[PDB]
Amino acid sequence: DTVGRPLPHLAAAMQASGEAVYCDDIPRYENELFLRLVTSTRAHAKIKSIDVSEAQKVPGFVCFLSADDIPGSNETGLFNDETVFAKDTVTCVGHIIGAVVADTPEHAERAAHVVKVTYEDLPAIITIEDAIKNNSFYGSELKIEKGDLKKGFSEADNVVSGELYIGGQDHFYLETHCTIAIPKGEEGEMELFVSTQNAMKTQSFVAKMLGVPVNRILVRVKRMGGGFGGKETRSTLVSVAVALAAYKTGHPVRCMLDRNEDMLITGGRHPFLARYKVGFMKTGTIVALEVDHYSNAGNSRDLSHSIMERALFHMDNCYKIPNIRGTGRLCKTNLSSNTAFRGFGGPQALFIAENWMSEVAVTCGLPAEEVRWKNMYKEGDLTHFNQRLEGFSVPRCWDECLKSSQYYARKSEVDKFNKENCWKKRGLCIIPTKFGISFTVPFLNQAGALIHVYTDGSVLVSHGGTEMGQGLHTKMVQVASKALKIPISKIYISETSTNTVPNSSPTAASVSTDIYGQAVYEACQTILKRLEPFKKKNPDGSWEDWVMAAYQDRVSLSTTGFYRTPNLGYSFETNSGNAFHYFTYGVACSEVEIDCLTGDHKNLRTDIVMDVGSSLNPAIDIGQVEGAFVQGLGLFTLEELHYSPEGSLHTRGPSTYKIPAFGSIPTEFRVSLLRDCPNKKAIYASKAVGEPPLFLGASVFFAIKDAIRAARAQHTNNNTKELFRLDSPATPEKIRNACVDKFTTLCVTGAPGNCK
Amino acid sequence: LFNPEEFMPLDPTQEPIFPPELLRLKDVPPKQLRFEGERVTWIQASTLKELLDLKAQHPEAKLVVGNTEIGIEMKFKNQLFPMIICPAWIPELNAVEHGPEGISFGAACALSSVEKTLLEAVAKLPTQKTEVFRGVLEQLRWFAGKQVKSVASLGGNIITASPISDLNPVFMASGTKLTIVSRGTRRTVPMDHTFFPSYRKTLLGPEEILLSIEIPYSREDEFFSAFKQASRREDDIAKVTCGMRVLFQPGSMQVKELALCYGGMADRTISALKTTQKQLSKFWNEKLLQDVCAGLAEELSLSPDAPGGMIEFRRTLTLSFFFKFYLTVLKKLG
Amino acid sequence: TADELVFFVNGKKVVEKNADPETTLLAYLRRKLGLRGTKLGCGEGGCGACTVMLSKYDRLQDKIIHFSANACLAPICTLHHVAVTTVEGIGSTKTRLHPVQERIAKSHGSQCGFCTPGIVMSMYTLLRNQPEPTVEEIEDAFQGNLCRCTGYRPILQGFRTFAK
Ligand SMILES: Cc1cc2nc3c(=O)[nH]c(=O)nc-3n(C[C@H](O)[C@H](O)[C@H](O)COP(=O)(O)OP(=O)(O)OC[C@H]3O[C@@H](n4cnc5c(N)ncnc54)[C@H](O)[C@@H]3O)c2cc1C
Ligand SMILES: Nc1nc2c(c(=O)[nH]1)N[C@H]1C(S)=C(S)[C@@H](COP(=O)(O)O)O[C@H]1N2
Ligand SMILES: O=c1c(O)c(-c2ccc(O)c(O)c2)oc2cc(O)cc(O)c12
Ligand code: MOS
Ligand code: FES
Ligand code: FES
Repeated sequence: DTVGRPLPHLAAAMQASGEAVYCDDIPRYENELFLRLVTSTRAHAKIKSIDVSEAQKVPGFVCFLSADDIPGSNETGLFNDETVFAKDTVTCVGHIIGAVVADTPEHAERAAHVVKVTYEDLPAIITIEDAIKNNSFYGSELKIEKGDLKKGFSEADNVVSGELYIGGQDHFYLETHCTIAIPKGEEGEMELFVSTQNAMKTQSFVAKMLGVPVNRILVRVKRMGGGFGGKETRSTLVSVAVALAAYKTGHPVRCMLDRNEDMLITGGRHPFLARYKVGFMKTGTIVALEVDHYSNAGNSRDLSHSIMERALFHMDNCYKIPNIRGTGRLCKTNLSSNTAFRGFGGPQALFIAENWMSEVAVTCGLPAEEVRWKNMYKEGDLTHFNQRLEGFSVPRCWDECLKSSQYYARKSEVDKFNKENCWKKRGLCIIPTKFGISFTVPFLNQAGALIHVYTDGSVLVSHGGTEMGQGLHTKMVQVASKALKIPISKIYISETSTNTVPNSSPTAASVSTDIYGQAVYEACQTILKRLEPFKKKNPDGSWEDWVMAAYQDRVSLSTTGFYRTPNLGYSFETNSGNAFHYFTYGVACSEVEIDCLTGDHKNLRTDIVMDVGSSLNPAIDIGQVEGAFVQGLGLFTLEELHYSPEGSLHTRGPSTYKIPAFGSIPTEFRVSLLRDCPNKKAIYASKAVGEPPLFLGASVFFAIKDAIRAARAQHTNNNTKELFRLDSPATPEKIRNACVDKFTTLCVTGAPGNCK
Repeated sequence: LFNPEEFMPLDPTQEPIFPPELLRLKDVPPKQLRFEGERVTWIQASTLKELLDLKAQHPEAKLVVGNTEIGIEMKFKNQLFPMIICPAWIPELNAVEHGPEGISFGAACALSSVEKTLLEAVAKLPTQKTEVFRGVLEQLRWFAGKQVKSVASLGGNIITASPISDLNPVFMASGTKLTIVSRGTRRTVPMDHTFFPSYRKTLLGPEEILLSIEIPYSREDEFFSAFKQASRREDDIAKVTCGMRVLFQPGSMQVKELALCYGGMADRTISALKTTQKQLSKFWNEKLLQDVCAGLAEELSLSPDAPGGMIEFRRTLTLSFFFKFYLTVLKKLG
Repeated sequence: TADELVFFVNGKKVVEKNADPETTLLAYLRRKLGLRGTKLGCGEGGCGACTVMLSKYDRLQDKIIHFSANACLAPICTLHHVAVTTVEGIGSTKTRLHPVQERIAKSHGSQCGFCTPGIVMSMYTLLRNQPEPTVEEIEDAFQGNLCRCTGYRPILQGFRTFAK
């Protein structure tokens, strides 16, 4: 029984030896061709001509594909508001116009470069403020409201209003998007090998584009070199193009994107702009909150609506707020369509929440931990969307993190550092999080598995989930082994495919362990029930003996399992019913030092305590907390996407987009999983871990803000209750600019200026 | 989570052997090689004479050593160079030579070789002679990774002439000497403001190659700092980086020479010449700080629409960096 | 009229009679030699997914030297008389894993695994240069390697066991 044991990722030895196969590692067929996308260089224009004359001269050129070549449908995307290939008009700089097919990827690249496009520009909308000014939205306003805002604002001693922006994020999976499409030449049949979290949609979208039934299309996924949400839907931009090239040429065709193409075309995390107003007591107690959220959705709907719903569901973080109104609008803009990114709108809204909470504590002149604690939900409280918090463990996480991080003693040392240093300052912050577990679209909360026991007693497990590094397959084998009561060495998972488990939800929402765990467990129970008579006849025999006797007695050793998450279905009309199955909780304390003269900073120490129920695998779950935290540290501090005024992405590779590096992580980096908190609601008392910890990386942002406040008390003014705006990411530029002093003001030159 | 005590021990004698056949081939006298592609012809020059003949014969020919820049140019900027010469084999372009006035590096020397050599110098020489060396090392500290530094050549950084090169500001401020050659010609020049006339250009004739770079020892009463912005948001602009040098009159705090050179503030590496010329004979104090900060604010001022944005932050850094230099110099003086 | 290019990969001689100067070592490993352990993560030298070890007899130093390099940027035409070691050159689950491979695997330093070969080769190269490195040299070895999944802690912790 390995459940609860720190079993290494089953593919880890093979990953370290370079033996693990990713999509582009698959050998090429003798006749296999290569595709390169041709993409818009304008934010918004009419396409007046595409000229392929110079590309036709490239050795190995096969064909140029565009919308005219598509046999079935050019309408694609989750809400059918995209084209496979743009026809008359482009609506963002990465917008796919066509594709070149050639005999090598070097020749595809060469020919694509030399495809010439003529445009006539149209009025573009790039920023959230552009979109608000022009009324450019998808759909109507989303809203959750509880209590009585006017009443709340009247009872408040203090009101703080403001505006806040959080920049977007590029997934930066080390493996970019990749598809191989193999046309069989009979009956429209096609087999695709794809780096995707969503084999179901891939299969559907390809079928749709080809105009053939879904049963003709087989999609297989062994593993992804990272997904992080960016392979949940945007993978189909490459898959569908490659399928078309395969259809048209009758050869196997592949495409793996260069990093620069991937960052440009495939979308990222939604930037959010928030306008907020909070009402509170001189005690720090919150009585009224109003937030209007606006996301930059880019040039199609994609998952934007669901991402905004999840943001509204998390605008409370861990805080009880009696009178609350949150709205969300999706901005329709001439940028690549933004998508799922680990957290799925949760981190943006949780960031907004911690921001006004940080200002409440400053306004009241009270310690921030005290203000957070005071305002924290209690066990059995309802959220703003009227869900009951059962098993609310943040109080426990908070206490243990304060204690183990030695927060209060370290707070003194930070004060002493700041008293002794003029041009460097330390900051320290502790922050909680809660993260709802389930898809907020009820119908996605379904999972299948298919299990075969072969006559040697070896077991083949298949489930709807895909492996992207999170160790889902590892966990599913540990589950199957415990359920069947056999060693893990008897069980194997090969890959995910649409002909073994159909209609799978994307591997997303952090719920895969939970839902495939249950489907696998149920399949295993079915097998156990069928073997029971043989076990009874031969109670001292082996697994292998029982299996062979069952085979010889013509009892089937193959079955499906299925799970459907119970009691889900939130209504915006009644503000009622469960949006989530349960919540995952955590607390992080982080300490930083900033260089007030340069804006550079150092991450000194981070302590995290995470409630992951009874972990199925503490090594994998600790890995997820650490990995998600570091992505959040990237989101809030390091990673910054930057566009020309004309809407063209400047930051398209690791030289200009900086994800955390080995040297970025906190010098002392400690993570603990909370003990003795079994979760009755999920497989073997475990909880989802994928996405919940990412927001904890904001502890670094708020430690930085604390440090800046010190810098400002030192050099900018004497107002101890000043609220300055600090947008995310807090890059060197933003940190340096916020430490207003004799250099920012130019007072050092002899000029008058706005410092002390 | 894991148990180190169960790991297989390391066995340094059991590593994959260096190919003996390769070893035998080391005796083969090096000779010029020619490779021909669909688009490009590559000549691997074995001797300096060969390189210079080749350069005279084909001045349009493109030198490649580490390809860390040319590779980017070809892949991402669609530039094609039909004729490339690789001089990495030539002994003179790899020679590391100690001299009376400084340490000379052939232009092909890998940045890791420069870094090793300078770290050695710094650990062995008196502090007062290693000021410029430590500046170079500070620029090399959080610079790429071990992979890039093992192949990127010193000469390649200089001649690429990126506005945001971290090395060219240090070489300019220290008047590092460049020996430049063609078939016939040979000239050594200290790097100064005129070496970079326009964007991505150096003051070389089409047939010249950079042979060697002598990084100077620092003298008595001479101090040096180098600083850089730890953010980069655009391909080759708007990342502030600098070399700063001051020479005093003997035993004094009276300025004899001053050089503030900056990357990321224009379309090339530049010197704050107007500003520094006015501090000559002045004393190292609060009044000099004010005056240099006023000159820097003016001379390096950026229009609101400057390429790369970050207008305020960049001005602030030019001043804040000088402030660090000012305080460091006072600490080295007093 | 073109010379033969001769180099070694994992101890084996490669004789390339028609070297195109445009060809990168990464393309050559993956698409000619079929050694796909070495990965494309960016093509611009930032990520280290393509990290290999190069070895040569340096005729000016009179010495065998070993160093790491980005295969995505190394033109094969620079590699006459050079030896390339890729992740498959050092150990395999089909034979024996190198201690570098075993420790990163067992210390939970691989999630998705796409960066793992590049990191293994950075660590291997350090150990080939300095059999007894310090903790400090170990952290320095990886300035050129990015990992999106692990947050780096477990990799350094596994590798710290190699130090002193
Ligand atoms: C990921 C990465 C990170 C980097 N980080 C930094 C950084 O932080 N700071 C910084 O300053 N730079 C940085 N660089 C740039 C790097 O230092 C240069 O690309 C490198 O030094 C160029 O040298 P090379 O030998 O690779 O040049 P190549 O690409 O081979 O050639 C560069 C240019 O110089 C010419 N050339 C080369 N040698 C000579 C010669 N001796 N005589 C005349 N012309 C010659 C070539 O024709 C070509 O135009 C980085 C590069 C990479 C890829
Ligand atoms: N190594 C790794 N961990 C990861 C990801 C990934 O791509 N790679 N994706 C994250 C995201 S976005 C989600 S939603 C969850 C999904 O997996 P689970 O449902 O099995 O947790 O994994 C998370 N952890
Ligand atoms: O990843 C997600 C996703 O795919 C969808 C979605 C919505 C409508 C569709 O038609 C569809 O195919 C998917 O909803 C979600 C809701 C969540 O709370 C969290 C998620 O992570 C997702
Ligand atoms: O729900 Mo994860 O794919 S963003
Ligand atoms: S592929 Fe990223 S450094 Fe070579
Ligand atoms: S293990 Fe996924 S990038 Fe490192």
